[PDB]
Amino acid sequence: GYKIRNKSIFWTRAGWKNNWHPKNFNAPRPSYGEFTMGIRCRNDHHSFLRYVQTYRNMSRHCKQYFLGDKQLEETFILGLRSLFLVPYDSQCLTDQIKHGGERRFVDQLDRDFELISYNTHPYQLFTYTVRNEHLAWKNEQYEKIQKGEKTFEQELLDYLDEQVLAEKAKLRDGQNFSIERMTEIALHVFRKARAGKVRPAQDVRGPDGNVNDFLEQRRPFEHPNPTGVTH
Amino acid sequence: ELEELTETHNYIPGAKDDVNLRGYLATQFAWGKKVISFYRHPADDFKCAKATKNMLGR
Amino acid sequence: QMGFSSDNPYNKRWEYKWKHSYYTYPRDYEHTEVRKPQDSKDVPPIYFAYYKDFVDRWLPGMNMWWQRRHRIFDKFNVYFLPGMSLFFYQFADLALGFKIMAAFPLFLAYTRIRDKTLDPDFKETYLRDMIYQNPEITKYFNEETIHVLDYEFEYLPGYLCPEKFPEYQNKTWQFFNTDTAQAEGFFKFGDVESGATMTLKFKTMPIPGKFRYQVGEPFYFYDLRAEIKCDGVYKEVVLVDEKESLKKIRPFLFLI
Amino acid sequence: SLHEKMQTDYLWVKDHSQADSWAKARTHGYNYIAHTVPNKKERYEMIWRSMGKSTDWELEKFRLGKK
Amino acid sequence: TLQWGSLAERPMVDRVMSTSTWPVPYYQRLFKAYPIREKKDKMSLLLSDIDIDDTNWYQAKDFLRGSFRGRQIVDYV
Amino acid sequence: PLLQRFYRRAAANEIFTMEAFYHENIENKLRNLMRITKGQLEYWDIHTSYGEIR
Amino acid sequence: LTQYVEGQIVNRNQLTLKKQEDIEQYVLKLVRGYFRTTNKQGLNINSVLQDHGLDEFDSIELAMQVEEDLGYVISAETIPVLNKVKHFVNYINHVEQFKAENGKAPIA
Amino acid sequence: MWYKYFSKQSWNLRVWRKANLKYNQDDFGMTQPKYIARFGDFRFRLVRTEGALRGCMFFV
Amino acid sequence: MNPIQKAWLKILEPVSYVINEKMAKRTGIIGKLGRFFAIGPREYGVHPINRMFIFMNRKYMAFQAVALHRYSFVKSLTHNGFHMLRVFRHFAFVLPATVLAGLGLFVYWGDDNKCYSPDRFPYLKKRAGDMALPLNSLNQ
Amino acid sequence: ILDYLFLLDLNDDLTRKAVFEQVIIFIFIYCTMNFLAWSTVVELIWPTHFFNRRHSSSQEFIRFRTYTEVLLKISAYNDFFYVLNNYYYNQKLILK
Amino acid sequence: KENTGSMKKPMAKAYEHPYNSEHHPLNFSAVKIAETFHDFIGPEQVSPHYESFA
Amino acid sequence: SQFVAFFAIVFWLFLFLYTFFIIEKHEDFFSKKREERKKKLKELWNLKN
Amino acid sequence: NPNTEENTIDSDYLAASGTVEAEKEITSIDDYLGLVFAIAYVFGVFFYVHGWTSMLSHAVLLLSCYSIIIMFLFILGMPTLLLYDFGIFFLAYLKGAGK
Amino acid sequence: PQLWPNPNKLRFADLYKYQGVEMKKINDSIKNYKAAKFYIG
Ligand SMILES: CCCCCCCCCCCCCCCCCC(=O)OC[C@H](COP(=O)([O-])OCC(O)COP(=O)([O-])OC[C@@H](COC(=O)CCCCCCCCCCCCCCCCC)OC(=O)CCCCCCCCCCCCCCCCC)OC(=O)CCCCCCCCCCCCCCCCC
Ligand SMILES: CCCCCCCCCCCCCCCCCC(=O)OC[C@H](COP(=O)([O-])OCC(O)COP(=O)([O-])OC[C@@H](COC(=O)CCCCCCCCCCCCCCCCC)OC(=O)CCCCCCCCCCCCCCCCC)OC(=O)CCCCCCCCCCCCCCCCC
Ligand SMILES: CCCCCCCCCCCCCCCCCC(=O)OC[C@H](COP(=O)([O-])OCC(O)COP(=O)([O-])OC[C@@H](COC(=O)CCCCCCCCCCCCCCCCC)OC(=O)CCCCCCCCCCCCCCCCC)OC(=O)CCCCCCCCCCCCCCCCC
Ligand SMILES: CCCCCCCCCCCCCCCCCC(=O)OC[C@H](COP(=O)([O-])OCC(O)COP(=O)([O-])OC[C@@H](COC(=O)CCCCCCCCCCCCCCCCC)OC(=O)CCCCCCCCCCCCCCCCC)OC(=O)CCCCCCCCCCCCCCCCC
Ligand SMILES: CCCCCCCCCCCCCCCCCC(=O)OC[C@H](COP(=O)([O-])OCC[N+](C)(C)C)OC(=O)CCCCCCCCCCCCCCCCC
Ligand SMILES: CCCCCCCCCCCCCCCCCC(=O)OC[C@H](COP(=O)([O-])OCC[N+](C)(C)C)OC(=O)CCCCCCCCCCCCCCCCC
Ligand SMILES: COC1=C(OC)C(=O)C(C/C=C(\C)CC/C=C(\C)CC/C=C(\C)CC/C=C(\C)CC/C=C(\C)CC/C=C(/C)CC/C=C(\C)CCC=C(C)C)=C(C)C1=O
Ligand SMILES: Nc1ncnc2c1ncn2[C@@H]1O[C@H](COP(=O)(O)OP(=O)(O)OP(=O)(O)O)[C@@H](O)[C@H]1O
Ligand SMILES: [Mg+2]
Repeated sequence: GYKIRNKSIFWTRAGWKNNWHPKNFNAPRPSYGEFTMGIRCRNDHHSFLRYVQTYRNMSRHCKQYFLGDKQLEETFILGLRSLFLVPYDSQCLTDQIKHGGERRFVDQLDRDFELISYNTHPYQLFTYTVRNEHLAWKNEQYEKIQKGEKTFEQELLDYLDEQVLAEKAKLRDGQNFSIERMTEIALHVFRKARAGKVRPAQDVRGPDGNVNDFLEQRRPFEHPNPTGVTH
Repeated sequence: ELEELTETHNYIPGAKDDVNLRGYLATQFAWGKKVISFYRHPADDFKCAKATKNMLGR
Repeated sequence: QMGFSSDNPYNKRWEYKWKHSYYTYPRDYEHTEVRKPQDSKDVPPIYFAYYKDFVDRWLPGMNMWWQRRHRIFDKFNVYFLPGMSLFFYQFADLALGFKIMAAFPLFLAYTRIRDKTLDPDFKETYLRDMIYQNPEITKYFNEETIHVLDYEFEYLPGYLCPEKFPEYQNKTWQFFNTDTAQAEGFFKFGDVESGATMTLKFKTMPIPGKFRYQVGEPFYFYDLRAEIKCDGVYKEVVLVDEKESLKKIRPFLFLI
Repeated sequence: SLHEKMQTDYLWVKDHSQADSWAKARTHGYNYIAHTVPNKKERYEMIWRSMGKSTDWELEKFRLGKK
Repeated sequence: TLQWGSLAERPMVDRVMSTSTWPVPYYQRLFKAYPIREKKDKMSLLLSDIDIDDTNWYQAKDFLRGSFRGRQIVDYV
Repeated sequence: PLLQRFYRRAAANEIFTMEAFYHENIENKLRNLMRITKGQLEYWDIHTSYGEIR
Repeated sequence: LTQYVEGQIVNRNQLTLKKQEDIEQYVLKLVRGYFRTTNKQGLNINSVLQDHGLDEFDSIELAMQVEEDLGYVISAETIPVLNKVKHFVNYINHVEQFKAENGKAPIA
Repeated sequence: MWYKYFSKQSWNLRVWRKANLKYNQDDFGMTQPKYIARFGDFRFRLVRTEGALRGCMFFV
Repeated sequence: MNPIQKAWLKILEPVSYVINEKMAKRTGIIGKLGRFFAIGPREYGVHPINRMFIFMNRKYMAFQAVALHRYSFVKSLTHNGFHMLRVFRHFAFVLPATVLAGLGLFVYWGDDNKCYSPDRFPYLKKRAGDMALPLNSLNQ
Repeated sequence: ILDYLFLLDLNDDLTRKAVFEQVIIFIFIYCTMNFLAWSTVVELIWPTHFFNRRHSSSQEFIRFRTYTEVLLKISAYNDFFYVLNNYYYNQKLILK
Repeated sequence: KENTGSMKKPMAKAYEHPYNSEHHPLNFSAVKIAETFHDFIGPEQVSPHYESFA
Repeated sequence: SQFVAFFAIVFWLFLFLYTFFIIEKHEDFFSKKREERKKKLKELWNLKN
Repeated sequence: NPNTEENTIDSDYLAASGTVEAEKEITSIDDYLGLVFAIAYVFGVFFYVHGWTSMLSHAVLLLSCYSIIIMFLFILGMPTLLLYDFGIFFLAYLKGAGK
Repeated sequence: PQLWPNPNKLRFADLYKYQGVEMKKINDSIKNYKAAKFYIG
């Protein structure tokens, strides 16, 4: 499609794609004991254990509001690890960061836990909303199954199993029913099904170039005055 | 994620993005071409200071 | 004993060392188990951030001064500096120079109280490097498998026996100090691989080094003993013996 | 190969003898820009393409050079 | 071109119609109308080019455990 | 010239194009991930025929 | 002393092992219960957790679960050394022996 | 295993009370002169450092 | 739709019956007039002033959260929490104080709300019919 | 009752300083100015975030899943996604 | 055997935050400000005419 | 000219003379984790991601 | 659309160009960013940035007259707090060892 | 689906009990007005 044409896009004064130690005039320089009288520094060697305790708190303090949902605790754990594995797998050389990446990430995670302790972190609220929307749909299926009724998801699974038999019952010259064929059969069913639903307009433009919004009503004028409520 | 950057006051654009491509496009012709360091917070200050036998910490 | 301690249950020996980046303090202390939404209090009360900074930063800081108040009750802090502050306070209205000479001995008293009430912090990295050099300890202990069960380290009160340490029988040094600046403690260690345990008892004192007026090491282990205990073997290691260490170096006797 | 073959070829990239004496546009179009025409965005693309040919698409030379 | 006409007729030159209908409405739509902030049944488009990870086998078990043959596969693996 | 403001237009005009070509750029990234996925599914097509081969 | 379990409140129970054989059976049940653990039957006393799909962060979740079941208060300085099944067993003994002699729990 | 990840290159200094104990005060500064008398010796003996002395005499 | 619109409906319930059922369809002009003054859901009934407040309330509040969420000047004095060198720590409580002062933006708007206006010259002009007076009128 | 409450007076402030009535004008302007400056800084991080999360990926590197992408995949999948997974499973893993 | 499959009763609901709503979101972003801004300026005033008003 | 000289001296130079950053580090556990983490992902890289 | 509206383009890239200079390591950008806004109405008078404040008071340069004082006081305190950060050794940080 | 309200083909009683997105916002605002009774009081 389109690729960045500038070959020097990732160049910095410090090197190629360097976002760990940008070049600045006041660069780090060494210190010599025999000549150093006093010093004021905030660096220390406590980040490793603070990285550990921070993980335990963020996990244990967020589980307070999961109500024993084991599947959510396990899903949240996978998401929590993705937040702590950022420095271990990033392109950025987190080991060469300016003034210590270890202290930087730890202090950054602490600001997240502060919000987690109050149950105000956006990832928490995002989790509650996403889960409630999920359980409502699983309960809708349960109520339909207890009534002996068939779910919309099973009607497709059953409608797709038969469509495969019809295709392989005529596919006798060959006998390699690829995953590609299996896929485009389902998509042909999904498009037909989705179009059947009364969904809000998602694409800007319909079959014509014109937009599918309620505002795309141009001339000619054929609508009369609006009518009132009926008694 | 945008709320997370705001509530943690990580309002330096592209600090938590491993490849701040938007940051390279804006600095293509900048003086002192540089991008923000990874996970840089606008409040952290790692400045130090020392006193030596010479003046100005030298 | 750790002076700076809050109601937080975890990481007691690191509470004063760890510098958190929090804007305010967490709503609840670190949980020891998963709790219920009703176990905590949503939307904490008004003026809660100011309350936490008092019970988590101010109060444990004053408990430290009160725990180690026996180290600041010297004639220099109690009589000299206050008396020097009052002599010039009677003339504070005559000029600004008296206000300064009346407040300086008070800022000086705070500095000595501040430094003397802090928990005694030795260079633990020098210690672990010392024990991991001994083959009798590395036979059962390794940094990747060692864990701390208990830690105690506190100053020794009052002047010591005036035969082992005749240095502290100095009326000039006593005028500035009421304690010795020495510390004694132990370390309960365990190894998750060998299952071994040992009690690393040690005594420390400040010593002079390589210079005339400045101290060399405020916490020098002149006695370092380890009573190692394993499945069925009991060993006693002596890394530093006091009978042989006190013949070569003597304490420093801090002034001011 | 054929791509690099013609790039290196002097004949394919060679100014005519009188090219030096000709009137030369010494701008890429960034000095006076059309801001309100419907092809506005198309104009910027031609400026970007002209700046790139001058530097072999290594725009660091433009950043370092004189404007 | 840079000479498109008068200022009053400027909003006229933007429309490009896909049909031969006359007269043609001049207004060229800028955005899509979004009156109601509806939660889209559509799945998020961020899930686009993410390499294989732990979420793939965790979700496979959840779907396999929905079948009798799948419960055997998971427990044995 | 003081081209600072122009540099901000050139980058925005370039991003305008990258957004217009989002579908193509992403579809090409998946064409390689699908290649990797299709390659791993070849091991299952071989095992399903072992019972018939035997 | 109560916790939610699938939306229902349940009273939590604390365990007292005080026996080497019961400790090995507990840790194995603990590790096998973790959803990230592989080769649950190939797990033994001398099994490295890295060989079963566990990292440093998974050793924390395991310790966090030990505090739930046994009532321990484990410090962050002790967690990063728990990298084997044998390590969880010896740590549990060191805690029980420490409380039997010193009359108090280890420093947290 | 925090000592495993501790870098010994921080041992270049021995910081205590905002002062490096590995400072050759015998060769540089107000403390280098060894011809100092009873008063000057007792003065440095109290403070141990010229930096703290100069700072206090600044306000005095 | 809002409660005030529903209140109008219960009061105009019989009026709606006369316009929409009888007049809106009788014939001729009485129809055009009844279909023009029909009663129902308001076409373009949104209130931009309400929306203007909702937008400006949200935008100004996002600014309050930034200005009020600052690191403490008091905690940075000890050099023991998160701040060793902060040469502009004395600017920490300027924006918070500036936002809290914004609560008096409307309480103290104009000169009359900052003092006792009858002791000021502009009050005399208002009582004289918004008429220009010599500057020394408060003395004579 | 104390005299400290006299500071609440503005009827007779012209007898002491007459300065409050003018300084708060600046404070209202200073707040307004910062509201426009800070709101622009903190709000305008979204274009960069919206772009990078959608165009910064490359095929020569691994794109790692975030927290949100984990929850959305496991706890926010739609019906067609559930059908397609089981449709593939039943056909190939069960029915071959 | 597969036809015999049944379903387990899932949880009734997750945690409901008592201080977060769709119209009064607890946390801040330019997304909600944009939603309120467009409610204020209203929808794009599309002209249905063949010629511009001026 | 005086505008630049003001900020280049009051802030940029003033702080370059009286403040600095240390080159010595106290903790280097990211370097060794990235190596071990890269061996855990050795197979996925073999697939060229 | 942040890629077609030049108003958000100018403000977005301008702010990004200002915050990226935190790598110059002056001090916390979260602290001194507010002073930059005040200093802008001191030297921005040359560019008429104070125009929108002409009806807000009887003095068009009111905000500029206060900002120059603000700019002076807080810059006067920057060295004072820096010495407070050095401690009692602050004289050694300046001159070094005595003679 | 087809029972969805239409502003033209609407009954009087139905409009009185519509309770659309506009009211849903107001009910959220009212939830805050009530919860602020002690703070304001
Ligand atoms: C007149 C107006 C008065 C108004 C009074 C107002 C009220 C005042 C009250 C308040 C007083 C201020 C408070 C001070 C204390 C505050 C704390 C403090 O600051 O620290 C102390 C502070 C420490 O001093 P320092 O500089 O840090 O020490 C230097 C080294 O560190 C030291 O190094 P060191 O210790 O290793 O050894 C030092 C010395 C070794 O010293 C020793 O070892 C000697 C020790 C002897 C001890 C004696 C013991 C006595 C015991 C008591 C007696 C026995 C008991 C018997 C009892 C009997 C009972 C009846 O070695 C040397 O060789 C030194 C260099 C040689 C001397 C240089 C002198 C230069 C003077 C130039 C002027 C010359 C004038 C000559 C003509 C004068 C004729 C009038 O003391 C001072 O600052 C002293 C004042 C300095 C001011 C100088 C500016 C004035 C210049 C001189 C005057 C010039 C003349 C001007 C007019 C002339 C008109 C004719
Ligand atoms: C009796 C009733 C029953 C009571 C019993 C119940 C008791 C329960 C109490 C419950 C809670 C009480 C709350 C307080 C306890 C807090 C404890 C705690 O741990 O909190 C830590 C807490 C933790 O920090 P955070 O939670 O992260 O954030 C806290 C704040 O949000 C923001 O934190 P921040 O640190 O960022 O805020 C800094 C701000 C804090 O705001 C203030 O405190 C205002 C400070 C104004 C005084 C500054 C003194 C300067 C030194 C002058 C030395 C002479 C003094 C002479 C005084 C004579 C007075 C006439 O101060 C500044 O702005 C620093 C810059 C100062 C201006 C720069 C220039 C300074 C030099 C100017 C010299 C001019 C001289 C010219 C001529 C000289 C010629 C000699 O920090 C606090 O300090 C909390 C303070 C909360 C506000 C309290 C005040 C509320 C307003 C009440 C109305 C005014 C009445 C008091 C007026 C006092 C005199 C003006
Ligand atoms: C006692 C009896 C008194 C009351 C009697 C009652 C009746 C009173 C009259 C009320 C009239 C209401 C209905 C007409 C209103 C709109 C008229 C109009 O031309 O707008 C159509 C025009 C586009 O309509 P279109 O043909 O469908 O094209 C659509 C395209 O999207 C457009 O974009 P495009 O780029 O694609 O196409 C080109 C675009 C070209 O136009 C534009 O794109 C922008 C035009 C410049 C906008 C003005 C910028 C001014 C900056 C603010 C400074 C003044 C603020 C006012 C308050 C200051 C303090 C007093 O539009 C055009 O096609 C040609 C433009 C025609 C002239 C435009 C300028 C008209 C004056 C607007 C400002 C009036 C205030 C200043 C006048 C002096 C005040 C004493 O829209 C605008 O011009 C919007 C600007 C705001 C218009 C409303 C402003 C208030 C009413 C203005 C009445 C104008 C006559 C009086 C002033 C003229 C003095 C020289
Ligand atoms: C209109 C006025 C305009 C002027 C405006 C100026 C405003 C300035 C505002 C700046 C902020 C000031 C606030 C100070 C906060 C202090 C807080 C505190 O106490 O913490 C302690 C803190 C020290 O802690 P550290 O350094 O972090 O660590 C200490 C070490 O651990 C310690 O290590 P070590 O244990 O080895 O050291 C030993 C010992 C050594 O100490 C000694 O040197 C010993 C001295 C001799 C003592 C006497 C010995 C007597 C011996 C008697 C022997 C008897 C023998 C008997 C024998 C017995 C016979 C039986 O050192 C100490 O412990 C003492 C250090 C603390 C001294 C604090 C002095 C403060 C004096 C301030 C007085 C005036 C305050 C007025 C405030 C007014 C506010 C409204 O003090 C400081 O940091 C001082 C920094 C202040 C620098 C400010 C510089 C600002 C510029 C000022 C002049 C600018 C002129 C240019 C003007 C241009 C226009 C703008
Ligand atoms: C518009 C309304 C609001 C306006 C608000 C103000 C917005 C300001 C926009 C950002 C301005 C940023 C200026 C940074 C200049 C840095 C240039 C550089 O990197 O040097 C590279 C230069 C040049 O390298 P170069 O590679 O980047 O550029 C090369 C230039 N050519 C092409 C010509 C060769 O080299 C250096 O490193 C020299 C560094 C000198 C730095 C002197 C500037 C110091 C001023 C900044 C400190 C100000 C702090 C103020 C805090 C106040 C608090 C109260
Ligand atoms: C005679 C009239 C009295 C004049 C008024 C004097 C007011 C004195 C009290 C207010 C000022 C207190 C000092 C504030 C500045 C220090 C901030 C701070 O708290 O830091 C704590 C710090 C905490 O250390 P930190 O803040 O550096 O952080 C520690 C490390 N981290 C961050 C990792 C946790 O500790 C101390 O500073 C030591 C204790 C300070 C002592 C302060 C004085 C208290 C006085 C108590 C009086 C008791 C008797 C009278 C009252 C009886 C009550 C009924
Ligand atoms: C607290 O923190 C802060 C915020 O929160 C985050 C902010 O949003 C903000 C920003 C503030 C805003 C965006 C609001 C700005 C408002 C401004 C500028 C003024 C608004 C003016 C109007 C809307 C016009 C009003 C006109 C009038 C009142 C004149 C006519 C009188 C009318 C309409 C009311 C009649 C008068 C009465 C006394 C009767 C009252 C009637 C009632 C109470 C009936 C109510 C009926 C129902 C059904 C509720 C700030 C400054 C802040 O500090
Ligand atoms: N080599 C150094 N270089 C620069 N700053 C240092 C250095 N060493 C210490 N500092 C600063 O002085 C502080 C105190 O150092 P200190 O050795 O007492 O810490 P520590 O945690 O007790 O070490 P240990 O675990 O070995 O006992 C440190 O927190 C640091 O800010
Ligand atoms: Mg120590």
